[PDB]
Parts: sequence; structure tokens; C-alpha cells
Amino acid sequence: MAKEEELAESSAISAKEAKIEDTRDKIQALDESVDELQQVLLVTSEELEKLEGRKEVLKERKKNAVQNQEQLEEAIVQFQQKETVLKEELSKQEAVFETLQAEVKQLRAQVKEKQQLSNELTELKIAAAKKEQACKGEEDNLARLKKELTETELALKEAKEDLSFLTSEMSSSTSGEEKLEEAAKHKLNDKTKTIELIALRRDQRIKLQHGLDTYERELKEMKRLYKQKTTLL
Repeated sequence: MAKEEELAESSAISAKEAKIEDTRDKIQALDESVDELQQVLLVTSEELEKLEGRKEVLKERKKNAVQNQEQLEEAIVQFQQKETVLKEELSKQEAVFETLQAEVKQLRAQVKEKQQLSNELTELKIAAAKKEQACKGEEDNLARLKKELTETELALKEAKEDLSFLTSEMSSSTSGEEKLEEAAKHKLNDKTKTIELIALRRDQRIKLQHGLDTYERELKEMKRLYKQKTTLL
């Protein structure tokens, strides 16, 4: 009977040796659970800096577009500036044509008016073509002066060219900004939260791995005192 409950004490060794084999299977459930999470974190991390890179593309396209937008606004201002001058000048030079042919009609008449000697009236005939020719070209020069306004006013419709260009830097970016900045900030929270699971689960297992440190040593004596007493009797 004395030994009958010597071994009935060794039954607890089976409990501890079972609590071990039950506990080591509690840790590895998490050393691959974590492993599954580290393969998720890998994926989540890839999407962010792919997205964060895609966000950098529009920054290259606009800052290249801004150099194209501010450039055309200069042209838009420069062309309207020339157009205001040419249309003023053409009108100003058109006035010379008006004053031109007003002097020529009086010239032919006045020289003929005195004629109603004659050489002094033909001295106006010389003054006729003198006034006529000096103001014949100005009637034709301002005509071609309008041709520079036939190029500028149309160039102002190459300013509309910027707006058409711009809306492809907007609705391609604005539809892209809601496609990038919405997702890029949203893809991050999944990344950080996955790291927090791992950090906890790793800490959750080290508390059992420290539990295992005690449990695995307690057996070495349980199996020694029993072994040293088994050699006694």
C-alpha cells in the first residue's frame, strides 16, 4: 500500500507531461497564425507604396502641366494685348485712309477750281499725286495691317486650347485623386492594424513560452525525484 500511492503521485507527472504536450500545441497554433499575418502584411504594404507611388505620378503630370498652364495664360494675355493695339492701330490707320482720300478729291477739284498760270494750278496737280501717293500706300498698308489681326484673334482660340487641355488634367486627376488619396489613406490602416495583431500575439505567446520555461523545468525534477526514489526502494 505504501507504494500504491507512491505511483498515484506519479500520475500527476502524467498530468504535467500532458500539460506540456497540450501547451506546445497552443504556441505553434500562433507561430503560423502570425506567419499567415506576415504574408498579409507583405501584401498590404505592397499596395500602399504602389498607391503612394501612383500618387506621385499626378504630381509629375500637374507640375509639368502647371508649367504649361501659366505659359498659355501669358499667351492669352499677350495676344489680347496685341489685339487691342492692332485693332486700335488698324482703326487708327484706317482713319488715315479716310483723311487720305478726303484730301485727294479736294486736290483734283481745287487745282481745277482755279482753272475753273495753269502751271501753278498744275503745281497742285503735282501736289495732287504728292498727296495722293503719300496717302495711297497708307490706304493699302493698313489693309495688310489687318492681316496680323487675322492671326492673333484666332490665336486667342489657342487659349481655349489650354482649357480643353486642362480638363484632362482635372477629371483625370480629380477622378484619380478620389481613386488614389481615398485608397492610399485607407490601405494604411489595414497595414498598421495587422502589425498590432502580430505584436500582441507575439507577446501573447512569450507569456506562454515563459510559462513553458517553468513547466519544462518542473518536469526534470518530477522525473528525477521519482527516478531517485525508484532506485531507492
